[PDB]
Amino acid sequence: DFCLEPPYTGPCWARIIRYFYNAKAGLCQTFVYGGCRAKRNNFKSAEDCLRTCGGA
Amino acid sequence: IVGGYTCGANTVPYQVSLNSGYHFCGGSLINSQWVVSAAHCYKSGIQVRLGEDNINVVEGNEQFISASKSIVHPSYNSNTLNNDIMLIKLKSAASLRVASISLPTSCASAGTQCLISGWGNTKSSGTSYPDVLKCLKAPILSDSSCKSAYPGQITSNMFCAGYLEGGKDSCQGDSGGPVVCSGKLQGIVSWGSGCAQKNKPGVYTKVCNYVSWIKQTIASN
Ligand SMILES: [Ca+2]
Repeated sequence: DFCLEPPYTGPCWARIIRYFYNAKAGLCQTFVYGGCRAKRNNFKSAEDCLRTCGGA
Repeated sequence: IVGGYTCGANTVPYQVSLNSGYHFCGGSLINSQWVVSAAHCYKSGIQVRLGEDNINVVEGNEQFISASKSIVHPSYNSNTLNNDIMLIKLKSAASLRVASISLPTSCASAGTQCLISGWGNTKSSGTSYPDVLKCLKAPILSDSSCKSAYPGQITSNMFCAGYLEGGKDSCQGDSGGPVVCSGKLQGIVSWGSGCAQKNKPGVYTKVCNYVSWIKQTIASN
């Protein structure tokens, strides 16, 4: 379950704010994504995040 | 920029900030209407901010100009990160604090000292984004050592720069920024392994290999 995976910034050096489902808190949170090699627990909005992982 | 120094207000006139509600990447002004940055910095709704020092407060010298077009290199590979270069056309020309940087006539050699600038994180182990622009002098490293630091990951379009000891490097928020050597734009901040680690120098897009594509692309757009 990718929704249980921790956020992955990746090797690139951009500072792009994305969302990830934090199963411990039961909500989607923001994290800094570097710009490349995103994993699946990486969303552009909280709604997308809740729709895909909400309640995992 | 980890381990660098405050450049000084508008001392790096070709440095731009790519803003999408917040600073997410840097870039270089190569002419009044064009900016060069990294392909992984591609985003919709980009606003380019020029004449910036403290990116958090308006100080007068700024020019915010929306991007009209964003051209990512046709061969950019998001998996291998090869061809990590992108051109952004400004909606209107900038009034040249704000100046363009020259493209390179030839590739730079290992040992060459270069200036790397950006508003990225300044802490290797932690987080601290500066208000003002940070600068860092770092030498270009040999293709051999670069390839030793990143086994089977370096292509002919990338070069390493920095220090093996660690402590001085680019970091989150510096992507797309300039690596200027001898007054010419030689690199684009691209990727690394964390920040300022270590035996893990930063990896940059080798601009000298794209000069023709850049010139022809700017002219026909
Ligand atoms: Ca400002």
